[PDB]
Amino acid sequence: SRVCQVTGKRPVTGNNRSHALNATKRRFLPNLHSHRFWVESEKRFVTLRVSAKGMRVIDKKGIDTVLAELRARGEKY
Amino acid sequence: MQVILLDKVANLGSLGDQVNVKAGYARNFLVPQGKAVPATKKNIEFFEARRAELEAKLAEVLAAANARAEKINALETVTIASKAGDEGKLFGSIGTRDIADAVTAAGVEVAKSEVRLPNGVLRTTGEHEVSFQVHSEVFAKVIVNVVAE
RNA sequence: UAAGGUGAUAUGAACCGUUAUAACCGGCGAUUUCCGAAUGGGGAAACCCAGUGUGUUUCGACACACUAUCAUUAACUGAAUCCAUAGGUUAAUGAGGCGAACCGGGGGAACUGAAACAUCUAAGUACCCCGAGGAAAAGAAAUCAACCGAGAUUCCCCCAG
RNA sequence: AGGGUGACAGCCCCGUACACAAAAAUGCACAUGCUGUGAGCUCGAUGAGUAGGGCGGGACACGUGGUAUCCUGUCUGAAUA
RNA sequence: UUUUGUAUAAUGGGUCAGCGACUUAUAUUCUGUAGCAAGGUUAACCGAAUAGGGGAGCCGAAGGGAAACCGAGUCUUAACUGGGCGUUAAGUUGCAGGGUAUAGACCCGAAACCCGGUGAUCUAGCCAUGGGCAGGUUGAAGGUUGGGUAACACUAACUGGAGGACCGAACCGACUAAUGUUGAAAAAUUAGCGGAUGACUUGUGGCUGGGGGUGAAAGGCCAAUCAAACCGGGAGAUAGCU
RNA sequence: GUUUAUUAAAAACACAGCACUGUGCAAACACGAAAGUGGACGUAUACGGUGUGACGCCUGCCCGGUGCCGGAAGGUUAAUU
RNA sequence: UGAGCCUUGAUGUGUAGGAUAGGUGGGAGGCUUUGAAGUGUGGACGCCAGUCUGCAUGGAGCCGACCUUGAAAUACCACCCUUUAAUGUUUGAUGUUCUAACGUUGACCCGUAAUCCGGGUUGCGGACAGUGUCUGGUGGGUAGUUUGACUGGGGCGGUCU
RNA sequence: GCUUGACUGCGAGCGUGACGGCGCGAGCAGGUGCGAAAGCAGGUCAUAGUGAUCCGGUGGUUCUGAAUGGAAGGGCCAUC
RNA sequence: UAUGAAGAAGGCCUUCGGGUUGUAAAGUACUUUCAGCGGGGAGGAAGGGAGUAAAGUUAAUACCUUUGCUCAUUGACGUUA
RNA sequence: GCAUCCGUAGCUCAGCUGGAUAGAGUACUCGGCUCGAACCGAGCGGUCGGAGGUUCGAAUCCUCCCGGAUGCACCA
Ligand SMILES: [Mg+2]
Ligand SMILES: [Mg+2]
Ligand SMILES: [Mg+2]
Ligand SMILES: [Mg+2]
Ligand SMILES: [Mg+2]
Ligand SMILES: [Mg+2]
Ligand SMILES: [Mg+2]
Ligand SMILES: [Mg+2]
Ligand SMILES: [Mg+2]
Ligand SMILES: [Mg+2]
Ligand SMILES: [Mg+2]
Ligand SMILES: [Mg+2]
Ligand SMILES: [Mg+2]
Ligand SMILES: [Mg+2]
Ligand SMILES: [Mg+2]
Ligand SMILES: [Mg+2]
Ligand SMILES: [Mg+2]
Ligand SMILES: [Mg+2]
Ligand SMILES: [Mg+2]
Ligand SMILES: [Mg+2]
Ligand SMILES: [Mg+2]
Ligand SMILES: [Mg+2]
Ligand SMILES: [Mg+2]
Ligand SMILES: [Mg+2]
Ligand SMILES: [Mg+2]
Ligand SMILES: [Mg+2]
Ligand SMILES: [Mg+2]
Ligand SMILES: [Mg+2]
Ligand SMILES: [Mg+2]
Ligand SMILES: [Mg+2]
Ligand SMILES: [Mg+2]
Ligand SMILES: [Mg+2]
Ligand SMILES: [Mg+2]
Ligand SMILES: [Mg+2]
Ligand SMILES: [Mg+2]
Ligand SMILES: [Mg+2]
Ligand SMILES: [Mg+2]
Ligand SMILES: [Mg+2]
Repeated sequence: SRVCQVTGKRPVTGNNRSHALNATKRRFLPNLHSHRFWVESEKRFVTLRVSAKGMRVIDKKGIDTVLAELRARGEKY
Repeated sequence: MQVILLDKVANLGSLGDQVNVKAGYARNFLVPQGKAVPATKKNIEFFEARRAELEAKLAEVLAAANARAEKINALETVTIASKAGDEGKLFGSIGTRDIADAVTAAGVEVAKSEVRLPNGVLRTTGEHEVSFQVHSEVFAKVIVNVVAE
């Protein structure tokens, strides 16, 4: 499903407004993208389904550190 | 996306130069090909250590350069036994090989490659100034003489 | 605990007991067919069809045991592809489903009211989904106060319609 | 207290008030023994793609309103005793 | 019962018996009554506990003004001789009752809206695999053999067996009329009628699910129900109507 | 041939044919939050949609209105800055 | 290739004229081997009037400057504007070429007894496409509703203060 | 002819409306105008020329200002 | 190297009008052969030596010598092409 | 409710692009010539939408309006 493997972002629901404030139910989905991340330690490419916000944290946190949390999370990368 | 260079990628600079660059460049090309590394605390310090370590190598070599220099610069004149010139004209040329052997016996080892015979090839007999390019830039100066055989 | 007793409709029959192995009551065990998470495979539930191994023999067979999937962990093997990795085979554990309400979370109406009807109300109610417990949830101040002070959370009465 | 007994029972019966009872299993609590578990003192350290912000919503009694505060789908992004 | 008006030929009722509709909770106002009285009274809670404790609070004894403020005055205004609102006048807590308010709110009754399920054993379409269509006609293309042409073309005879072809049973349809209309039957029977080798018909399975399906298209059909199925829930929806 | 099973079998629907239009194949389109499937294991001599409705003779005039198609200079104009 | 900006230079007619005086001042200063004026067309711009000025040219001259001009002058110095020529910068606009994200419902290999999927190899495409947030347009495709009353029944007509 | 009373604060007492409201009003205070003065003037011979509340805008205002000083915002006055 | 005419000036001639040098220059873009400097870098290099193991060679295959191999090798020019 | 722009022979428009003073085509008169077509050149037909600010100099720039247009907004 539409779940970020790094940040855990999932679809959320909200309202479409209008000039008359009429509210209709809608969904907000993450900006998910399948990317092949280069992991130096294994000299391999591992593909992850990440959001655009998740991509930013990978540079800041390091590719190895996030995967370590993923193994703790049991996400089965 | 700060990242530390590992080579001279295009115009980005040379090995060891943190520079701000668009994310995509390194996020998928520079790093997965190994041309550079992300500028992180651990990595940057190691590279800065590598920077200062090569600086110490430069220091040490140039330090030992002045060592050889002084060793032989201050006087330390040597003379070689060349077939009696007989009223002048020496019976042979004094080449880099022969002159290097002379200083080497004195102790200050010098390879003929380094030797640079200025303004001649030591043709006459008697005293004749010389020079040695001890380092890549440092210039020296030695007096060398010739006598009987 | 006992002089009576073999459940009921429900008699009868044939019997069992009477001073303690009748019966009855309780504790602890044993047995517990088939279907059903159903788990050897399949299936129109209570049926059909096996495989492996141990042990039996009257040489026709027979009796037990094991064989689902997933998660976790550890071994062994094992691609493209040299290592590896994916993958694969075992072995251990654990989970599966059911159940009233209460609880947390993910979704989430409309009728109705507004004397119509869009914002609003109904209502985060009904309902659906996920998870847990005997309670759950919350919880140990980046909280309030107001220049005085209070000192986690939860619940009740006020404050106050 | 009640119930039953051939019509309305304190003394007919079963009970009731009180006084007692467990081979075995089990709850609870105290004590105690093992198996883990670490108490105290000093010096440090003090939660960053986070707070905050832009956009779109939601939650706070509070419907965007001059609207604090909380949660964030999106885009950014600090200080750090 | 409803009406200006009903013996009315307006509605209701075959009869009896049973059941069947102004309630409850909370708050508020008014009346009655009881207690205390410029005071009255506690709530939660504690409590051997309908006691007692608990005065946290609530109402009242002071109002005027938007408010700051002032105060038996106050506001208005620059100011009022003014004017507005107040100042002598007992309230409060129970109990009962009359109203009001929120709840289904005196009872019964919608057509519907929304949510979650159940239905293609009927029917519609489609899919797979099987079956059925007596008998009798008409005689296409093509073919052969002649006749004709330089060769065809063309023509004749004979073979052939084409067709959403013909007549007509099974089968399938359902046009007319009569009967039937408390039916033999919640759509049929009798006598006739159309198709009847095909866009046919049928058996057994399968698939499409409700704002959806399916539809050679009638708003038809989707379990005797269809301009939005059925079942349960919201739900005692709402009903200025009877 | 088909149709209102259960008051309407028709001149209604379908029909072969005709024309317009979309569609270059990861096709258009449709069912699906999506994956995917149908279209089609087809490829413009194909497929979808629309109207007309064998055949015969024919199908004239209007682009102002409303759509559609083409153009892009100018006018106007959102988020953003 | 636009453009905000970087600095420099340069630019300036009412007329009258002293006229290449934009305006605004100070302004008898100005002037000066540093090359007196200066020759050589140095050109540009501009009134094409004129002006500064590229390197040499020669050797003491050089200049405020009345009628007029609003003003008094490219004598003069300071300060602005206009005109702006170039200069870097900062943002964009296209176009071209790449690969490395991304796409592949191209080929090949493996997982594998597999027209799924995944991995690998390769080709093609490629910073597009596609997707997310925001946003303009369109949108009976699909919803929720409105669409008055009086009235010799209603509608139509008329009326509503 | 001269002027701005088409005045400001008020208002005894009345009229007419279910109400919202509408209408009439001497006189009082402060400042005016015209008259020499008595006096008259709170628009027009009278009766039509009109639209509540909410929301928002403008000016004024020691009313308020969510710890305090401000401010925002609100209130009041004038007014759209 | 190209642009570059006001056919610069200057030179010389002059029919005193000119021409001639001559796009030559200046100027303006442009490039850095070699020579300046710096930093790399073949080839000439075959060899034998040391070892090894086998083979031929023997009384003993000791001795050798033949293979293969293994390690380390050598450039005067030469601051080489 | 603002913001911007436009207004010139009868007409259609240059605006004499922002001060050192109005142009064309068409309308019409005359003429050239010529039966009309059809052709040409002169002439005529404007105080520049109006009113305030300027300076020596504005139809042209500033203020104010009038009419027109396009924009915005927008919920008494
Ligand atoms: Mg089984
Ligand atoms: Mg309503
Ligand atoms: Mg438990
Ligand atoms: Mg912390
Ligand atoms: Mg943030
Ligand atoms: Mg927000
Ligand atoms: Mg507001
Ligand atoms: Mg509001
Ligand atoms: Mg707020
Ligand atoms: Mg009567
Ligand atoms: Mg009657
Ligand atoms: Mg009746
Ligand atoms: Mg009372
Ligand atoms: Mg009490
Ligand atoms: Mg008190
Ligand atoms: Mg008073
Ligand atoms: Mg009452
Ligand atoms: Mg009631
Ligand atoms: Mg037929
Ligand atoms: Mg027939
Ligand atoms: Mg027929
Ligand atoms: Mg039916
Ligand atoms: Mg419906
Ligand atoms: Mg129902
Ligand atoms: Mg309800
Ligand atoms: Mg009801
Ligand atoms: Mg027919
Ligand atoms: Mg019918
Ligand atoms: Mg039929
Ligand atoms: Mg019929
Ligand atoms: Mg037709
Ligand atoms: Mg047209
Ligand atoms: Mg058209
Ligand atoms: Mg509709
Ligand atoms: Mg509704
Ligand atoms: Mg009516
Ligand atoms: Mg505050
Ligand atoms: Mg060179």
